[PDB]
Amino acid sequence: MTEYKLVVVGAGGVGKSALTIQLIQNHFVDEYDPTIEDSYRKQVVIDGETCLLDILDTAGQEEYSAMRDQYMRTGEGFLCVFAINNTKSFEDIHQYREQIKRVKDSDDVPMVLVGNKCDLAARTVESRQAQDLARSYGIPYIETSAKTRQGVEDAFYTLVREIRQH
Ligand SMILES: Nc1nc2c(ncn2[C@@H]2O[C@H](COP(=O)(O)OP(=O)(O)O)[C@@H](O)[C@H]2O)c(=O)[nH]1
Ligand SMILES: [Mg+2]
Repeated sequence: MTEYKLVVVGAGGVGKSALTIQLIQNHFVDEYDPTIEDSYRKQVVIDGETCLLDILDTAGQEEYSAMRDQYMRTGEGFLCVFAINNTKSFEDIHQYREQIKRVKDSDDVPMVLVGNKCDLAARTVESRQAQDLARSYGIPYIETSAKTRQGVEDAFYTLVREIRQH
């Protein structure tokens, strides 16, 4: 069976939780955890052996840090969400990919720069400049929008595909 932890991170307001719960319960949630810090679990068979997928999401309440540090050292998959409408998510990926290298103390994670919220808000982040951002780190690039379940499949699936082959 084996199990994997989807260490998700990427700005606050990109749609990272509504995206996770979507693949699980399947339902566009406007806010199913505006301040909750619980781990989501959903087991399925991704053409393997029923690999349990324990997704991990953040919240933002308080600001002392503690489990986040031990989350980069425990989990391994990095779904770096980034909304392509506000742009602050892109600048947030340029720093969240340094602390992960801090914890593991290495530059070779199964990172995954996924752009969410591409179903609206004029494309502020085209796929060209974004293609050169992830291409430099050797990480896969994808698009996503839980508002219509578009791209959500290529994100989660490609995530377990990078951790497995690794
Ligand atoms: N258009 C669109 N907006 C989204 C999507 N996911 C999240 N959002 C926005 O983020 C809010 C949903 O709350 P939440 O799931 O907590 O967002 P997160 O905390 O940033 O992941 C909504 O008000 C949406 O405007 C998505 O797939 N499409
Ligand atoms: Mg969230």
